[PDB]
Amino acid sequence: FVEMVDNLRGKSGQGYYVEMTVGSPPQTLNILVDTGSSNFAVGAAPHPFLHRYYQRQLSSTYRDLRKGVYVPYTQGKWEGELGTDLVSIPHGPNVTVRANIAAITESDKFFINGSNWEGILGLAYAEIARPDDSLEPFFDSLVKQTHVPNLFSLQLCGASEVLASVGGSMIIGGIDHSLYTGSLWYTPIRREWYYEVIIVRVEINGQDLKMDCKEYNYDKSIVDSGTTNLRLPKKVFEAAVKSIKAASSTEKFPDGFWLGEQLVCWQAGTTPWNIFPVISLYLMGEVTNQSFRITILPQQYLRPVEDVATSQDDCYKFAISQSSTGTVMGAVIMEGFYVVFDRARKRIGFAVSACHVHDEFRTAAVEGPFVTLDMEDCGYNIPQTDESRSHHHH
Ligand SMILES: N#CC1(OC(=O)[C@H]2C[C@]3(CN2)C(=O)Nc2ccccc23)CCCCC1
Ligand SMILES: [Zn+2]
Repeated sequence: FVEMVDNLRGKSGQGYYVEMTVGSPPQTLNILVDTGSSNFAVGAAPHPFLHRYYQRQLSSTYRDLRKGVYVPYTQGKWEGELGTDLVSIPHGPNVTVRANIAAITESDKFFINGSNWEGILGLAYAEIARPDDSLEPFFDSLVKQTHVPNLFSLQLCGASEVLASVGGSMIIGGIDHSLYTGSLWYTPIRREWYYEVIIVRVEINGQDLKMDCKEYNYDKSIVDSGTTNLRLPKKVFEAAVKSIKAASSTEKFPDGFWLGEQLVCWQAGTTPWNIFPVISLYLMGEVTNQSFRITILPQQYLRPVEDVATSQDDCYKFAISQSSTGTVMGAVIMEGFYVVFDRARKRIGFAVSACHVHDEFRTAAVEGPFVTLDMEDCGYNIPQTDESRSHHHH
């Protein structure tokens, strides 16, 4: 898997992407790696934020499926035309697949200026593909058409006129032992739609937030590489920010800082990391009544941004924010860890990443087991709409 190491790039806060080729002859494009969605979709018409885009008509192996697709996210949306073509990952497995591709013809608040990606690779399950679960996701096609094992793993590595470059690895088809240290701990995938997990306890510097554990998973908790922040349900966000504010209270920051909308700075090299607390999320274990914890540092949840004006200073953005759509374990969380998406065994593994940023006193940690007795159920059941109910599934 050495040829897949360091195959991801991007700008801090703007997504990690992998190079792919679509079509014959191959058109090269940079594709956002997104475990929070299930479509393969590529810019296919001019846009102010795209250098280049997919030209269906220049590919001898394109086949039009004569069907449109509309995809709205909580933030951002796009539409396009469905088809299939030949697809490869140059710094990936040595194979070519015929996959579904959505050629994006219109978009809004989707493409990111300066990000250097032109599409998205949705690595989650068919159940949330658009327009429905009969549009086979890319990874499913890869596994079906080739020998590739039904697993992939992600190592996202954290960081004056441009945002910092970042690197990572997407290991397709297995696990590379150079990318982590210590033990790999797995949490069950609750349901194969998103990569949904269950958080059973949250601590901030060793202190339990003491919420009903359903609040942590209201309305779901998911691992999404394409979400940049750690995003927490309103109630949890507010408890968490109250505790982090308390720990850091020698420093009085503006409200904008805690809303993720304003940088705070210190003289080069003098950041008082030790006044910010560690956050531990306890995830359900493979064994009943077991859990293990993943522990992240302020070096993960404070994102570095070099200020054009005060470039003499180390400045940071707060990269935890409020959610109304569940807990999202985004790139902030993932930057601590080597994360194994073990679709074959319906589980997600975490180990301490060999590239996580830390300091001389504290480290991002993956530890267990921890045991409850009569561990209550922490999962939420989403209200079922008539629209959703009426769908058939043949
Ligand atoms: N909506 C949603 C969620 O994420 C997604 O659907 C994908 C697409 C994403 C980031 N991950 C998004 O949302 N906007 C956006 C914009 C550009 C690139 C990637 C994305 C996040 C909330 C919980 C459900 C899943
Ligand atoms: Zn029917």
